[PDB]
Amino acid sequence: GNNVVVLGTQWGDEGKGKIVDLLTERAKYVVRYQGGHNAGHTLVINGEKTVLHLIPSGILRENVTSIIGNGVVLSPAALMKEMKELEDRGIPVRERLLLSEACPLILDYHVALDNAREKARGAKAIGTTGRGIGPAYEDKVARRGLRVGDLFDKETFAEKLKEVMEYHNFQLVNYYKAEAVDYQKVLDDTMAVADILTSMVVDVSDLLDQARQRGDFVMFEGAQGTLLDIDHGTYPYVTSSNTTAGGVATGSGLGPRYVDYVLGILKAYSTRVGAGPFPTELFDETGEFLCKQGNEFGATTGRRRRTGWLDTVAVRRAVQLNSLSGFCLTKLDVLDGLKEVKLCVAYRMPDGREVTTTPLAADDWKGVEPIYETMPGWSESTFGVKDRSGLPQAALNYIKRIEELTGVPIDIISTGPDRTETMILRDPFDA
Amino acid sequence: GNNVVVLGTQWGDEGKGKIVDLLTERAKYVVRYQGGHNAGHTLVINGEKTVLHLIPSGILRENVTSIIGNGVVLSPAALMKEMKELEDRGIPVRERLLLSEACPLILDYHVALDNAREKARGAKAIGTTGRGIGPAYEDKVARRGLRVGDLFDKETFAEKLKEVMEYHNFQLVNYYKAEAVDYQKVLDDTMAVADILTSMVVDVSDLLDQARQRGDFVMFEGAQGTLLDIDHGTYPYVTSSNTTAGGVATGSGLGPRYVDYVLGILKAYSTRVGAGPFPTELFDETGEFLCKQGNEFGATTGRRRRTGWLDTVAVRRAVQLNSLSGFCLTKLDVLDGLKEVKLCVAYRMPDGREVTTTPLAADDWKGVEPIYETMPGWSESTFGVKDRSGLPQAALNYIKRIEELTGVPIDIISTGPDRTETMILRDPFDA
Ligand SMILES: O=C(O)[C@H](CCCN1C(=O)N[C@@]2(O[C@H](COP(=O)(O)O)[C@@H](O)[C@H]2O)C1=O)N(O)CO
Ligand SMILES: O=C(O)[C@H](CCCN1C(=O)N[C@@]2(O[C@H](COP(=O)(O)O)[C@@H](O)[C@H]2O)C1=O)N(O)CO
Ligand SMILES: Nc1nc2c(ncn2[C@@H]2O[C@H](COP(=O)(O)OP(=O)(O)O)[C@@H](O)[C@H]2O)c(=O)[nH]1
Ligand SMILES: Nc1nc2c(ncn2[C@@H]2O[C@H](COP(=O)(O)OP(=O)(O)O)[C@@H](O)[C@H]2O)c(=O)[nH]1
Ligand SMILES: [Mg+2]
Ligand SMILES: [Mg+2]
Repeated sequence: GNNVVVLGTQWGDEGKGKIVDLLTERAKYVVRYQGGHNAGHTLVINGEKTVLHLIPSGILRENVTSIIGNGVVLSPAALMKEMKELEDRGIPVRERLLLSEACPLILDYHVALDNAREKARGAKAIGTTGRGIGPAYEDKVARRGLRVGDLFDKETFAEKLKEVMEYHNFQLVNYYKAEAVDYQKVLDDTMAVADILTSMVVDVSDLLDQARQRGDFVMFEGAQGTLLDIDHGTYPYVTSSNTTAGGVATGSGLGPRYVDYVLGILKAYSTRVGAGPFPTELFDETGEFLCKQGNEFGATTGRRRRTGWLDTVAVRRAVQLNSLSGFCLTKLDVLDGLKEVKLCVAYRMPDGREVTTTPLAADDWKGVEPIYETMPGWSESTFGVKDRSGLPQAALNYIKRIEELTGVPIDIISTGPDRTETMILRDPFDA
Repeated sequence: GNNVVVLGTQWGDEGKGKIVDLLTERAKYVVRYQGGHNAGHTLVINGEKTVLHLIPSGILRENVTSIIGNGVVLSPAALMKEMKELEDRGIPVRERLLLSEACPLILDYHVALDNAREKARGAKAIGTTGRGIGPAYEDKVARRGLRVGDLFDKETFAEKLKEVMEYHNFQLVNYYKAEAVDYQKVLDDTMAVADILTSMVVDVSDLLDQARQRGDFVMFEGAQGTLLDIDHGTYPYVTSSNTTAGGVATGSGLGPRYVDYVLGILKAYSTRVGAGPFPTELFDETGEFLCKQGNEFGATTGRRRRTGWLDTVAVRRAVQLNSLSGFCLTKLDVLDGLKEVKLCVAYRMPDGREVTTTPLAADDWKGVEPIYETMPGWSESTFGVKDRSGLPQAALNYIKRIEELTGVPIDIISTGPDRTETMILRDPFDA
């Protein structure tokens, strides 16, 4: 298929960035359609490590035009810092990055509000990345927020910003008893980069429609993961955007009937960083092992991630919400050496019932217990292996079982962080 | 196709409800996926008129199960009133209506906030329907809002509601200098119907996936119109939800790859009710004529709608955002008698450029002027005509021109309000 979507089937950090960089060899465009700079996608080419946050993962390739769709909430400060660090590494960002004028802006008061609300939550804190993501989406839905297009008229932008900030400062000071945000600082900072942002503007929707008609290869890079979806995720312990495949359309302008192949990124075990339900969470030595061997630490905040076994019940939910075409199993190599590997196949509900579907809201996960299926591990190393043949039999059975429990084929298996430490059993573009 | 989506290509009130009722003869399910009770969809069967707002338009048919997906923001008070009025007319609503526990709730403070914000806007007022839609979507995105699922634990629901209302009352009283909302009134009212709402709950996402696998016919009924989209519409003069086809997935749980046919409802002329850009808006006698002959008055608020000529530039945008498969032309019959009919084919920008694409944000429409193409009308009546043969040649040319300028076929033509005053040139389910 020409239009391929890459997204996380779990709670983020499944290894989307790597797969995007690897697959954009044959793509003309790569599009981010939701989230903002809370995302941290790691790329490792020949040992060199790049960590992107806002800029699409196809930025290192000269043949690809990277696009930030309207679904993304843009921090002008975050972008400039990312653009700079990349330009210093020989990446002509400005030559390959385009963006939507419909993208809402994340300004200082948004970050302030984020911290304030989280402090007001106390123990019930969501555990946001503190980047002002949620507040920026609120201003959008409330129809009071500023977008990239507003930068086009600096006179009226100052009028609009003045009004919005008046509203937010009142609540910051009066309700949250916090420090007000300086209007002039924000006005100066933003205006000091307005021309750079507006020069990269393009009608993303029309462009994507033309690419579709020309048969160009387009890749949509997802942020966060399915269970963090604002609608279908573990509310309220979720991100404020739709992380599921439907977000591709609302966040880029591409008609849903043009999504050809949806590739779900699936890690061999599970992780979650921030508050919220997590049935297969390990607290023992095997947990510390997965964390240590997997190097599980937030690429954006540095928080150590929670680890656990693969949950096929939750994954099956990701299969249906996204109409997954195939999977890309990652971090198989971290499972090396373990005596046995488990995989949750059902949930025991607090009332005694054994279910095979997930609850929705966070409160409904409260007493859920995972029902495992134990499988033999392998001591042999699978790291860097680029052929099924190099995989121990136990690894192959583990892979086949996942396919069995899921009903979706694993088309790509990743065995290391480097771009080349992979094995594409099937290319989504060819399929 | 089995999964058919019906939505408005303009600014709402194109005649979606009628088409839904008419096409659900062969459907098992009908799903609302966004909006709330701001919608007013009229159905006329054998002269009897039904106006639904929240309940899907397939409610009059015994063979269809009506579903309110998670994308809909539900007013418990609006639902009860609608359910009652229908049950009095011999419609066993409770027997055929199911709903998502993920639907956010619209309570009294939401309506209060809506009125307050609109008064604070003054001249720049959006012109909302005052049903608390926007505020309810904000609470959702802010992750502080209550959902149907919360009604399941009345003890903790009172705790949650208390917190949220504390927040909103402070701003209502202190910032907006308005009247506070009584917590007990809300708590009593809501709790007085909790058991009715929770008894209708179903895991919509899983259900839709099963229907897909069984090959059941499913129809998605859209609310509002494309240009009112929160992302792609004339921001900030828009509704707070995604009215475009991508909203089908985020608002129901259905994977985007399963959308088979997207039918766009297209009125023969244009209307808009509320503030905002409208290039083809007529202010003369022809405008008053379209309004009068079309009976253009808000089905929800009673506001008289603004009228104008059909805008193919704006419609072409709706074609791409939704990946439209075909159109359903409605109200052709209102054009009867007119000497000539125009249809905007391009825009003259304030700087002199002639463009064929629409601007995005409302501020960018400011000086846009429509460039028409005049066509001969017809004095002969087309009302109730159920065969192309009964259509005057000028009508057929008008229809063919629209197809020419759009590149999308008109598969259904409506010639009157009654269910039977139609002509299906092609059924989306068979196509
Ligand atoms: O916390 C970090 O450092 C991130 C986590 C990435 C996934 N992720 C988010 O981007 N946001 C998260 O979703 C929830 C809402 O946070 P926010 O509103 O900031 O997006 C929190 O759990 C927050 O941690 C969330 O889980 N890195 O792992 C990403 O490389
Ligand atoms: O105003 C009415 O009586 C409605 C208008 C239906 C279309 N429509 C909406 O439902 N909302 C509208 O979108 C904008 C935002 O309003 P709201 O936030 O309440 O949805 C306003 O222009 C509002 O009028 C809008 O244009 N009826 O025509 C529907 O039968
Ligand atoms: N061992 C191992 N590490 C991997 C593999 N694929 C990706 N990674 C690493 O796992 C981490 C994935 O988390 P992150 O960078 O946040 O990924 P993303 O945000 O989902 O794209 C990165 O540090 C990668 O270098 C793999 O197959 N094996
Ligand atoms: N004359 C005429 N009226 C129609 C036709 N189709 C629908 N209508 C009427 O047009 C109005 C459509 O607006 P509304 O009821 O808000 O439709 P919806 O909300 O888009 O489904 C209704 O009052 C219908 O009875 C048609 O083909 N001809
Ligand atoms: Mg990450
Ligand atoms: Mg209506």
